[PDB]
Amino acid sequence: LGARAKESLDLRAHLKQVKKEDTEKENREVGDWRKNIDALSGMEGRKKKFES
Amino acid sequence: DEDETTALVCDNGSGLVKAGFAGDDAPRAVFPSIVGRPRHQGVMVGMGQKDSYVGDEAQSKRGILTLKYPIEHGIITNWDDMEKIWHHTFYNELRVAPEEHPTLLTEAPLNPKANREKMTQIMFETFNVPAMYVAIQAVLSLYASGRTTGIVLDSGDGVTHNVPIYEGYALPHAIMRLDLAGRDLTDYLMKILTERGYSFVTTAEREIVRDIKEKLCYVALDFENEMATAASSSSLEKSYELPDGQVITIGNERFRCPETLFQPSFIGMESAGIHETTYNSIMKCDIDIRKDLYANNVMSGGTTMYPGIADRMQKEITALAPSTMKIKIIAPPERKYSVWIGGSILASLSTFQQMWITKQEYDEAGPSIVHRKCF
Ligand SMILES: Nc1ncnc2c1ncn2[C@@H]1O[C@H](COP(=O)(O)OP(=O)(O)O)[C@@H](O)[C@H]1O
Ligand SMILES: [Mg+2]
Repeated sequence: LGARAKESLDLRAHLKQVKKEDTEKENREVGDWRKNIDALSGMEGRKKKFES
Repeated sequence: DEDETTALVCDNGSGLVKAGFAGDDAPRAVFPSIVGRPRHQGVMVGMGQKDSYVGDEAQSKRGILTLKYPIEHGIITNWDDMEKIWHHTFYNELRVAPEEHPTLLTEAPLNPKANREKMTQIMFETFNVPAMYVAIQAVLSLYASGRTTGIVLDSGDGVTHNVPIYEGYALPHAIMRLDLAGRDLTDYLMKILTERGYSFVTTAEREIVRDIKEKLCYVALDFENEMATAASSSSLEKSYELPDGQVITIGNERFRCPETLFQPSFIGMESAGIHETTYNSIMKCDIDIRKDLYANNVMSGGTTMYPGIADRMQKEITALAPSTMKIKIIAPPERKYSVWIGGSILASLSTFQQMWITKQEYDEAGPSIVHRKCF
């Protein structure tokens, strides 16, 4: 019985570990980066173009 | 005339004609759309004795001319009148010949297609413009604002138009024209001044009272409460010095005149105030972008020089629409020239000459070509 249980759980843990490997490789470089809008106060009012 | 063959930019706005050259910041020749004719016949000699009087000449000669409007709410009376005023503008005011410069024109929103076909045909036959383009003033005001999203309230002197445009695309299904404009304002003010003791019918007093509207008029924050406090209102009551020298005093009327556009039931319109017309216009289109329309509303026209439209606008829309998102109006100073500025903007880029309406296209397909060449 212990052998049956070990074989089943070992196969399960082998698939579990192969699944972990992908997460181990990278974990953050999949998300995009920050580019929020803020500041810009110092820019001038009479734009060099007429969309002012 | 500039050495370069740059295009003509002419805004024939319903109430004002503003013409000039492409690449310029402001139109050079700007005049109201009134036209004066001799009130009587000719017996004298030595001077004058000229039929058509246009521009500042007619403004100085208002008293001896019957003052007539060649256009009212878009409707065209006599093409000869436009012929003469365009001659005057091009040669006596702009000092330019239309032979060597294509013309970009702006037309009142939803102008008749038959009107466009006749005006273009008489234009091409009478004049020798090399190329043509005509556009709606709505997108011109949009260009002046330089933001592709918003609802344009064009308040001319004959019609007020509400037109929604999202991300630079027209929404004719949600565009409406209201017959309230400067004419109505002057009329209503005329009847109230009649009830104040001063009863005039002629056009000189029409211009005087529109000047009064330009100078002294309010937009009431709360209407009946402000007449209630305007009962006496020695400080709030305001006076004007008419050119003859008499002092004419007006109180609540200052904010009881523009209110009529907001409250049409005063002189009997089924349509509610123009804020309701912007509201319905907004809901006609998909729900989601409506918030952006709320936050991106633009107003354009010579009337916009008056105070009070912005505060009234936002407060009533917030009353009608949920007050989660903040509504803010944008209106650059001297925006009545803005349309013409947008015309210059159209001539700025080098793609504009890809769709000039040349003489030979009109000669081939008649006026009908514009049906396929503009839209
Ligand atoms: N400087 C000004 N201040 C206030 N009102 C003005 C001024 N100039 C023109 N108007 C008003 O604008 C009206 C003309 O509107 P207009 O600008 O011709 O409309 P559109 O934008 O459709 O061409 C006139 O009836 C006049 O009462
Ligand atoms: Mg207008």
